[PDB]
Amino acid sequence: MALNLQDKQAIVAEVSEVAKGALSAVVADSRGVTVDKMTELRKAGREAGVYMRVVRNTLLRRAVEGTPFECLKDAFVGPTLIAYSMEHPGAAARLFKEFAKANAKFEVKAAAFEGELIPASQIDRLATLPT
Amino acid sequence: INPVNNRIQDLTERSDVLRGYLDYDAKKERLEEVNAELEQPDVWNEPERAQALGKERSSLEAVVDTLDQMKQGLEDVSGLLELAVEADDEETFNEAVAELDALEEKLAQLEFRRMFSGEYDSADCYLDIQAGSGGTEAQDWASMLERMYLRWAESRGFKTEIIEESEGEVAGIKSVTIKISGDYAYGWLRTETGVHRLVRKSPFDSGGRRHTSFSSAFVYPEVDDDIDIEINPADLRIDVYRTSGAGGQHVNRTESAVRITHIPTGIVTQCQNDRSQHKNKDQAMKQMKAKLYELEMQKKNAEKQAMEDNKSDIGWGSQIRSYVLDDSRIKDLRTGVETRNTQAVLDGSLDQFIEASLKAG
Amino acid sequence: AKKVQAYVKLQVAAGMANPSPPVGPALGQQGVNIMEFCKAFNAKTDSIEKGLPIPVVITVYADRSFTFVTKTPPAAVLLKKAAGIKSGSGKPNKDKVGKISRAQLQEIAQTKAADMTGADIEAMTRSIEGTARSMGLVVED
Amino acid sequence: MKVRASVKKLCRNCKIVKRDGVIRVICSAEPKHKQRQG
RNA sequence: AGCCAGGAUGUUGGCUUAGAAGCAGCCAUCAUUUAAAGAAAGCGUAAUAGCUCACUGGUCGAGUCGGCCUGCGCGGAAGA
Ligand SMILES: [Mg+2]
Ligand SMILES: [Zn+2]
Repeated sequence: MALNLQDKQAIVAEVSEVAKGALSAVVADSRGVTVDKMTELRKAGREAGVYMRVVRNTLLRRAVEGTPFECLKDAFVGPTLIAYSMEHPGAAARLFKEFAKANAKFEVKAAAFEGELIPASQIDRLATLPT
Repeated sequence: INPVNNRIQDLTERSDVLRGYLDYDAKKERLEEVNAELEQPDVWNEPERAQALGKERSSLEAVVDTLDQMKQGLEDVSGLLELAVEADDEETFNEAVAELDALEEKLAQLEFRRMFSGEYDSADCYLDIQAGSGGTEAQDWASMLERMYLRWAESRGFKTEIIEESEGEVAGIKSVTIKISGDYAYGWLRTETGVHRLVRKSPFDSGGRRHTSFSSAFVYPEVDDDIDIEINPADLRIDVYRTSGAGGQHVNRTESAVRITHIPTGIVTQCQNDRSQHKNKDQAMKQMKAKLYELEMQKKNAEKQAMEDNKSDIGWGSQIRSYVLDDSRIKDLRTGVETRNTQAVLDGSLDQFIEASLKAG
Repeated sequence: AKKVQAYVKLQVAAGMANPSPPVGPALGQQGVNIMEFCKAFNAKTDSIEKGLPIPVVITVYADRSFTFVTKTPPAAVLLKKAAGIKSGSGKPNKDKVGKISRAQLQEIAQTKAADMTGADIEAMTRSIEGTARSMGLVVED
Repeated sequence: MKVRASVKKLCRNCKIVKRDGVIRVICSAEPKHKQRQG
C-alpha cells in the first residue's frame, strides 16, 4: 500500500460518491464464500458498476474519513465489516430493498448489514422507498 | 472438356490405390478397437496404457480421419468441378483448382506417411560401394555403377561429397564412400543397398565371352552427430596412413586415409577428406557409428520387425538388381520393374525403381 | 434438491457428441449414461451452428438429474475463424498471424458477453485484444 | 535426517531451531529437509 | 504475527499435424470486475476430487521487520 497519499484517494472517490448520492446501503463479507464472491462481483460489474464498489475500509479513522460531508451519523458504522453503496442514478433507489433481496436470494451469511442513515433508517429492511 | 477433370479421374484412381495401400478396411476396423478399449473403466487406473491407447488413437486419427477427409472431400471436389463446367462460374472454375490440389497435398501428406519415414530417412546419408572379383571387369562395374549414382544425385540436386575413394588397379575402384547432402537423402537411397549384378560381353577378352560381374552398394544414414548411445571404446583402432599418389588432380588433394575398425562384429570405415588427421578421424567415427547403427536396425528385422517368420528367413535382399547390357534389360528382383533403356538408367533414370522399392520399403 | 454433486465442463465440438470415444472417461467417473449425454447436447445443438468449438457446463444432482448449460466459443479459436488462419504464436511478436478490425472485434465482444460476463463492450474488446496480442495476432481498428 | 556442517532453509515451511546448542532445521513439509549440526 | 475469507470470469489455454480445466516444452505477461487476484509458490495429475502464498479487508490493537559496522561465545572438531 502506501502512506496518506494513496490512502486518501479511495476516500476522495467516496467524496465523489457523496457529491450527489443518497441512501448508502452496506453489506458484510467477513466470511463470504466463492458464491458470495461470485454474486458480489458479477452483480457489481453488471448492475451499475459505479456505486457498487465494495469499500470495506470501515476503520473508525478510514470510513469515518469518508463521511465528514454527508450524514456524520454514519461514523457509528465503523466495526463489523461495512462496505458502503450509495445510488448515483436514482436518489434512494432499489439498492436498500435489493441487498435485503440479496440476503433473500443467496446472501444468508452477511450478518452486519444495516444500510446507512442518509434517509435516516437502518437495520429493518424497507419498501416504502422508491425502488 | 477439362484436363483438370482428367487429373481428378487420375487422382481418384490413385486414391483407390492409396486406399489399396493402407488396407482401408482394417484401418476402420482397428480404430474402433482403440475406441472400445478406452471405454474400459481402468483407463485412469492404467495410466501408461492410457497414454498409449491415446497414442494408438492419435496416430490412427491422423490417418483414418484424413482417409475420410479424402473421401468426403473428393466427392465435393467431384461436385464443384462438374457444377462449374455446367454453369460456367469463373470463380467456381478458379476455386476447384485449389480444391483439387489440396487433396493432392493430403495425398502428399500420405506420401511421406506411406513412405513411413522414421529414424533418419529425412536426413542425409552415405554411400558405400564395393567391387567384386575377377580383376578389371569388377572395377569397371564398380566405376560405372558409382559414376551413375554420382550423375544421379546431381540431376535431383543432392550435393555430393566423395568421403573416400580407393581405386583398384585399372580404371575403377575397389571401395568408395560418398556423402549425399539433401532433404530425405537417405529416404530416396536407403532401399538401394544390396548386390548389383552386371552381365555383359567383356571388352577385355579376345572374341566374346559374356562375363557376369558383381558389385554391392551400401547406404547408411547420418546419425545426427550422435545416436545418444555411445559404444565407442570397443577395441578401438587407428591406422592413419598415406594413400595412392595424389597424381595431378587425384581425389581431394589429400591422400591421407584414416582407417578405423570396430573389431567386434567387424566394421571398417575410412575417411579421405583432409590433411588434418584429427578432422578425418572425427568424421570417420561419425560414419563408423552410423554403420554400427544400421547393424542395430538389421537385428530388429532379424527377429520380428519386418521379416514375417513363416517357414524360414523370408528375405535375403542381396541380389536386388540385374543389369544385362547386351540384352538391354534391367530387372529389379524385389518388384519386377523392368526397363529397356540402359543408358537412361546409366544416366540416372532410377525413379522407376525407387517407387518399386518404396512399395516394399 | 441441492446445488451440485458432480460439476464438470467439456465438449470441444458443436455437432460432434460422441460419448465414449473422447468423453468416455469424463462420463463414468461422473455417473453419466452415454446415450443420455449423447442426446442431451443433441437436444440443444440443433439450433446453433454445428461443427464449431462450443463448450458446456454440467451439474449433477443427488437424485441423478443432469442440467447442461452451453457457453461461448473461446477467443483463440473464434478469432482463428474470424481471421481464417490456423496458427498460434511459437514466438510472441515473431510468429504473426493477421489483422482483425475493431469492427470485427465489436461483433465478437458483444457476443462473448452474450454467453459470458462483462461490464463494457470495449473492456471486453480489450480483453479479447489482450488475448489477441497473447496469441501472436496483430490487431487493427 | 540430513547431517551437514552448513545448514539452511531449503523450503519455506522449514524453520530454524537451536536444540541443545546443536543447530537444527525442522520441517513440516517433506521430511527430506530435516537437518542437523551446522 | 494469528484467528476468519477471496485467490474469480478472462482465450475449456494457444502453438511444435502428442494432449496442458493457476503447475512437464516454447510463450507471453494485455486486461475485466478490481477490497484485491501472477496462466504463479508447492503437491494431489491422461488437464481427476482441492487446501494455501502472493496482495487485499474484519477483530485484537501495540511496536515490528529486516540489513550493516562490531565485542564475546556455539556448531564445523574423530586416534589409537
Ligand atoms: Mg570457533
Ligand atoms: Zn523444507
